[PDB]
Amino acid sequence: RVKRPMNAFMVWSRGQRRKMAQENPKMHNSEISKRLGAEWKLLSETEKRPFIDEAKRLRALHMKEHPDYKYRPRRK
Amino acid sequence: MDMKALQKELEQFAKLLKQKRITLGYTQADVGLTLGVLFGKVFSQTTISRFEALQLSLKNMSKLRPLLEKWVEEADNNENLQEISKSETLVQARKRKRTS
DNA sequence: ACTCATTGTTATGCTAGTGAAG
DNA sequence: TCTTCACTAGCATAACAATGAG
Repeated sequence: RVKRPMNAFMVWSRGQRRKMAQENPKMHNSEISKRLGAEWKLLSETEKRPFIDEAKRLRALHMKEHPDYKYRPRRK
Repeated sequence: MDMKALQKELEQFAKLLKQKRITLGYTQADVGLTLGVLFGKVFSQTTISRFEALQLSLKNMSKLRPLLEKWVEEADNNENLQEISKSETLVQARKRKRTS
């Protein structure tokens, strides 16, 4: 089953949280994720740019690969 | 002329529109915003979603189709411009650093 | 097999607002 | 003016991407 493509945050967050867990284990991902949203908010456009371009490339490749994808949630 | 052929052409167009917006890296919200800016009429993310889902009045689909065509033209122009400019900067910086 | 956080992109339930025909 | 009926563009907000320990 095809999973929905990841945004720019998700890309950067994925990068960070691996190093952060290597660095300091027995830290739960809840503290981790609060920390990373906090951090990401503080970056400039300049800083964000490669992750933005990366997520663009990912969405492009996802559509290219699965042409007939449609995001189908399960609403409450 | 008939609703069958028109809906067929429109549904294929909607697919093509999505294709292009993805390959150009615009979010749905982005397309709305830019359409807003270059035709002076705001368009919500919602209506764009509805468009790409062929969940709009045939009239509305065909009402927006010209606007999207002009948008796609302008978008693609900007892409080509940026692409050429970027590679230009590349060649420039390269040669410069090299000789220096 | 969950819940847990986070940002950002998408789908859509849910309007308050707008007429048409009785 | 008030009542249903049916659409309607937009406003909200939840769903789901990654990750893996509780």
